[PDB]
Amino acid sequence: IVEGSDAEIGMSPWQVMLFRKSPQELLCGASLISDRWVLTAAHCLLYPPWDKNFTENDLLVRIGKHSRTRYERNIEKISMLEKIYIHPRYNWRENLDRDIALMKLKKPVAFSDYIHPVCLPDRETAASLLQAGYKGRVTGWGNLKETWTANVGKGQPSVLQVVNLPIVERPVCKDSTRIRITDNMFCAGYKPDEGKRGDACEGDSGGPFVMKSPFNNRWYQMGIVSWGEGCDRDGKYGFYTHVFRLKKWIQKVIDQFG
Amino acid sequence: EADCGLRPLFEKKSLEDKTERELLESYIDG
Ligand SMILES: N=C(N)NCCC[C@@H]1NC(=O)Cc2cccn2C(=O)CN(Cc2ccco2)Cc2ccccc2CSC[C@@H](C(N)=O)NC1=O
Ligand SMILES: *[C@@H]1O[C@H](CO)[C@@H](O)[C@H](O)[C@H]1NC(C)=O
Ligand code: NA
Repeated sequence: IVEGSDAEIGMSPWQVMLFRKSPQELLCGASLISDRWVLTAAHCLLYPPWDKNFTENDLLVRIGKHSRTRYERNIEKISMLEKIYIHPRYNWRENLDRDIALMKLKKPVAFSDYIHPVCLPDRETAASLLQAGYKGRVTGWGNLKETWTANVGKGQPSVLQVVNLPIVERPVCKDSTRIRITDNMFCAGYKPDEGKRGDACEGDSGGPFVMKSPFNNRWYQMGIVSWGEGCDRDGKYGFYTHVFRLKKWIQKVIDQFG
Repeated sequence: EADCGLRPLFEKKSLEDKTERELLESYIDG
């Protein structure tokens, strides 16, 4: 997360870390949507251009964490994965259309102060909250800036980072990039003339874009960190998987295999 | 489940995080 700030303890209890088992390596963000289901970006599991092709047994997740690296006994929880489900029409070739995957935990996780699920949105919440200029929240332990320097390298954070960013008009999204974007992703970020900044960055992939409903005070996951051209560049925007538009796929899978 | 999206250490204790107000402001302010 670029230009974000330290999260408060338990600010984002649905936050999930995705690791490669061996060698041990933080791969991506993700989120807890129930006691046994975790949502993430498809590209975190499958991305031919970069030779990524992970399956259930290559991975584990960590739930309830605050600190990026320190072990947090009696707070964080570790789980293995029973199965991995990538959206059948995920398009990595052209435009990362349908960049979404589900991960079933081998064993249910126990809720706590530090581990709690996020709501997926219904039609109304999505229609109400997903409007240009309305802000959501992105969270992750990815890099603090796009380019490497001597001061902790590319900059990696001690604690979970948080930033709020406004949803952007689709014309502005579409004009910002040569890529053929689809209704299955939206983009968010300040415009150049707005003089705030912020973005997801490398390693935030797969983590949640959340909004708090003023109707029922509940947090909803509207987006999945998907792709971008570097991080925090003027006139560029982060793209996010449109969770609501893919809810039927989400639900069918949770039904047929849960 | 039916308890989704209410954080033990915030909503459930009637406590606000330091930046949630920014989101609410974005919903109202032109
Ligand atoms: N700032 C963000 N919120 N996120 C970006 C983090 C930072 C961002 N990284 C990702 O998005 C990584 C990723 C996972 C899976 C794909 N995918 C890519 O880079 C894929 N392409 C090509 C592409 C676009 C749509 C479909 O494939 C991203 C891209 C798009 C337009 C023009 C250039 C690029 C590559 S920009 C340099 C590149 C890198 N050499 O690391 N990526 C980044 O800088
Ligand atoms: C990824 O790995 C599995 C074998 O574990 C293989 O069946 C699948 O086709 C691979 N996908 C590729 C190369 O796109
Ligand atoms: Na930008």
